[PDB]
Order: sequence, then structure tokens, then C-alpha cells
Amino acid sequence: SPNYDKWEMERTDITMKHKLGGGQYGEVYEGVWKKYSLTVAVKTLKEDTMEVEEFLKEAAVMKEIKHPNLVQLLGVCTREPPFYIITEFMTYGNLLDYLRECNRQEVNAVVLLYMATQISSAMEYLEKKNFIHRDLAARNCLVGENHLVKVADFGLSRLMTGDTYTAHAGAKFPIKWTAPESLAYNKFSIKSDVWAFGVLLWEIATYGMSPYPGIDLSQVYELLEKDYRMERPEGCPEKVYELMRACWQWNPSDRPSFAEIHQAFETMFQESSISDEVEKELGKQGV
Repeated sequence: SPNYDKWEMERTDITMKHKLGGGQYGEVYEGVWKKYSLTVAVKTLKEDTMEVEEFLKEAAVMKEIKHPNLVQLLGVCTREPPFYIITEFMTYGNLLDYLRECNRQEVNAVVLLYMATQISSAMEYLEKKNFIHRDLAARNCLVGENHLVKVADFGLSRLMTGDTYTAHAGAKFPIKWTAPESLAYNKFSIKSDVWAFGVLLWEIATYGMSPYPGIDLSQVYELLEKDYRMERPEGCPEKVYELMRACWQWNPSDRPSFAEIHQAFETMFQESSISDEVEKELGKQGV
């Protein structure tokens, strides 16, 4: 069979539970895959099916990639019109929703920088293999136990060339995460995804606050096109802000690579990562 998947397993082997985002995250449910007795996340695609392209693409990428910092496929069911995408159960939900509802005393600056390190590592796997996310965001990242964050699919595609305008019409969901270049010309590149990563860095440092909050959506386009980019989050280190602002560099040719971004995280997280040379802790972000 041409649409067969060894990842495709019997739906009957899963007992569904509570919906994890049936309200405003799609038709997402909790389940348990009986033959392993492990709790799972189940995406159904029955009702509105606004983006069959994007959910079916999630299955396609997860079969071509596997890493603990990319949401790992547990199975699928694409043999049936109500398409299912089965993944791991992440305890704390989306990174966006977690940070907004988390205890900032526990989930402090030091973990927040570490999330950005895990995510830049995750993206580096994709970029190495010529995959692109083009839609990178805290809502498109997940968090589980041991403060573990991982990047997800959500419009994850193959970059291949990244030779400008590499897209498929609806190649974005969140407008405030979409680059000025991508708003004006609908053009995506690896540098347009670097913008989305910068907005994600902002989200993490602001405990999940929305980019450019309180300014009108019809004005978002205007300001981003006039080279506007978010300011330093309160409690965010200067060193991280240099990186963050660089991800929002106006010229794509002057904008940093994932190589340069990774080295920036790697040096900063070995000021914090030592966790031994610094006695009596290091770094306190209040609010």
C-alpha cells in the first residue's frame, strides 16, 4: 500500500481521555496506547479540516525526523478521513500556555535561557537536514516533566534551498510571528524563520507574553514593515537581548546564521551552565 505507515497502528488500541486543546488548539485529546500502557496526545482531523495540508505534513516530517527536542511520533491513522496524529503526552502543554501559568520562582531566567538553548539545538537538526519550521513559536513548542521543552511540527516543511519565497500559500498561522518580508511579499527563507525564533526568545523571556501587546493587528503589519521589533524583556540578560535583537535584524544578508546563534547560546549557557563555579546560585528574574 502507497499510504501505508508502520507508524500507523490500530485506533482501537488507544483509549481516549480529556481533550488537551479542543477549545482553541484544534481537535486535540489525551489517550493511552494500551499495548504499552503509555499516555499519549491524539490529534483528530474530522470537523472543520481548515488545514488538512498542515496536519498531514506533521505526519510526513515526524516520519523523516526523530530527536528528543522535536515532538516524537508515537503513531498515526491516515487510513481514514478523520485523520489521527499520535505523539507523546507533554504534561504542561504548549510552552506559551505553560509560562503564562507557571511558577516564575521555579521557572526562572536560568531555565528560560536553557529552553532557548534546547530549541536552537532542535532547529539546528532541521537546518542541518534542510528542513524549515517557518512557524516557530511557544504555542508550537511543548513542555513536559524535568522542565523539558521540544519544538513541534505545525507547518514544518523541507527548506531544501531556502532561496527566498520557499512557501505554500498558507505558510504561516501566527501573523505577529510572521516576518515583515513574509507579510509584504509572502516570502519565506531560513532568515524569516530566524525572525520567528527571535519572537519565541521574546516569549520565553516575557513568561509567554504576546509580541507587540496592546497595539492593533492592522497596525502590526505597518510597524513591523517600518523595521519595528520588540524591546528587551524585564529580567532578560543584555547578552541574550543582543542575540534576540540580532534575530530581528532588518536585512536577511546581515541577519545571523543558526551557527552564530548557537555559539551565542553556548557561551552564555556556560556562564550559567557551570552551576558549580558559581556558588550560592546565579541569576534571579523576579517579574
